Amino acid sequence: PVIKVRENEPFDVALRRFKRSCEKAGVLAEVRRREFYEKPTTERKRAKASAVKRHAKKLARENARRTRLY
Amino acid sequence: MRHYEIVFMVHPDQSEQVPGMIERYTAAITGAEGKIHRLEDWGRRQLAYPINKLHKAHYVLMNVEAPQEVIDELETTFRFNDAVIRSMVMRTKHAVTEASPMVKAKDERRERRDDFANETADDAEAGDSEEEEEE
Amino acid sequence: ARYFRRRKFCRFTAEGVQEIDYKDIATLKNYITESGKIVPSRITGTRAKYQRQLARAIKRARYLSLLPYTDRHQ
Amino acid sequence: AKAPIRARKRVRKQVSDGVAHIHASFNNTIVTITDRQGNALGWATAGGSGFRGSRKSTPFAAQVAAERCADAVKEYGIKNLEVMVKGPGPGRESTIRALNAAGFRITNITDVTPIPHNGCRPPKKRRV
Repeated sequence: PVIKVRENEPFDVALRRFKRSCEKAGVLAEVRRREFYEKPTTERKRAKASAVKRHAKKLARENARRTRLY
Repeated sequence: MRHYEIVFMVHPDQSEQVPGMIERYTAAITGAEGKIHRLEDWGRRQLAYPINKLHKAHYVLMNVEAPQEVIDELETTFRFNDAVIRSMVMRTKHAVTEASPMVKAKDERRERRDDFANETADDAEAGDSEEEEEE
Repeated sequence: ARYFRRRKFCRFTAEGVQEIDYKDIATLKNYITESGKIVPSRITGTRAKYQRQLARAIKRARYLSLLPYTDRHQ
Repeated sequence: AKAPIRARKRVRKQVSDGVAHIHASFNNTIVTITDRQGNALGWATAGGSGFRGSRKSTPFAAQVAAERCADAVKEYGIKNLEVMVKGPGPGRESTIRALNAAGFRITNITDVTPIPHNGCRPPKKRRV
């Protein structure tokens, strides 16, 4: 998943980030493991859950200021 | 009756087969009191991946109404046509039979996106330059 | 003044383009990268219906070789 | 010291230009030079460099596998290369760098890595 689309002016290092959009996730990610049929619906779909801790972290920066520790 | 938007694509060199087949399929529809509400041929287009070989196909939008009993037989028919490489038919829900979403993409094809070659001349007699027996 | 109703850039900041149509090639390509593939739904802030119906339409379209299915088809 | 040897003149297929294929797995890398019309002009490996263990699946053992095959094909009379990449394994860039150190322009790094439409079930590995 270095991705076929060529970075402007050719160089030895592939610009892997700007190319990739939805590759590996689910298909070539659960490597050397038993593939399940309905398991992904609860195992993998953790985007909302992982978003909360990041909202909390960005809240507390302002709250260290309001308590005055900084 | 209920409306089914069948789109199919055809192998360039095999296009010569379709002008005899298409007029029996239209007689089978109207023979069931359904209707041909457009029948748009789009010309030749590049496939992303080949299907039964060649990177090119010629795309034809029939725009049927036919009863529910008949479309299950016609859909099986259009998929197992050899001249046809693959086919898809969409639902009655949120369907247009007027005002085509591909009207511009069609015209663009004839003007600009064919080969303009002998292998796409073969398409144009099965294309908008269509010939069929009268019902 | 009243009843202007959906000029531009109003109801939603991002326009919904198609639902379930695939016969226009251009409507699908509205959410398709230069890699030739769908962008995830979290990043764009698309509304779930237009996306849920596009999940069928995009797979349908790919199977008719209106799209590459696979990186080998780029 | 030097001997009075005849002149060398030999031909093999003189292809001047090629494609390379890189198959990256989880335990090894396999690195292979071919003609552009599709015929093997040599190969090397990272397992045949004898690193073994985890060290066998690293960008550096993969690089030196690429420099081993790329040396051998001068005798085939190849002079330019292009490369095909196929896998998620290590040597993403390091394999490329070793063909580029073989003196080739490597402008086309075409990922062709096959994404099956969800293929065949991989091995369970450990029983927990």
